[PDB]
Amino acid sequence: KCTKNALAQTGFNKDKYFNGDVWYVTDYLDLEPDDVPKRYCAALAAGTASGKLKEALYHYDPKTQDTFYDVSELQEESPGKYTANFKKVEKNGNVKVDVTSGNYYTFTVMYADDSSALIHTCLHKGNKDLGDLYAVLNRNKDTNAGDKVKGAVTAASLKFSDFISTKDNKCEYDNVSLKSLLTK
Ligand code: HEM
Repeated sequence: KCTKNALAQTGFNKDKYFNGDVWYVTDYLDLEPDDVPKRYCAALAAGTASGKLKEALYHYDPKTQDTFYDVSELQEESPGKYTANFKKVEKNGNVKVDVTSGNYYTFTVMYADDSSALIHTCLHKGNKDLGDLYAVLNRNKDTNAGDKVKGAVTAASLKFSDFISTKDNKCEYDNVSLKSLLTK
């Protein structure tokens, strides 16, 4: 199951966060880890297009070189708290899996900077919690978590030592497609 108490950042700035730029996941904490291990890479670009909040996701498996994209229209449940109804797409926006009722993830921006963030995400595929995931984002894929985001982790009653770093995961990102998917 998932957490639903994750508290949004007080005085969270949307304009800065949803600037249409790319966020890299430098570290994460998966409360519900799979039986089969898989060192992953992920990035996202959150922005505005056509008058709506949009988010584009990217997942990469270095080992298999497998890549998958997603694009969702966001609905604000409260500033910092969002619900995303995703659609799996080709890197050019061609839909592989349409939006579906049982399909959506929700996330909370627990802390945000000009250069870093801490989010809580809860993914549901086929209406069923798939577990809690906590991520440390950064606008730069090479920066280690700063004192501020780590304070935020602590403030949420978590342990950063429990976070896994995607640093030497041999990641590769497609920021061009990530940003362009924003309009799809
Ligand atoms: C930045 C936050 C992230 C968001 C918002 C997010 C969102 C999602 C979404 C929407 C899917 C479904 C794609 C589809 O089938 O169309 C997915 C699948 C997946 N993600 Fe993430 N994800 C994030 C971070 C990560 C990280 C860091 C890992 C590494 C632990 C991870 C591992 C996976 C795996 C293994 C799948 C497929 C599992 C399944 O289909 O149940 N994700 N993610």
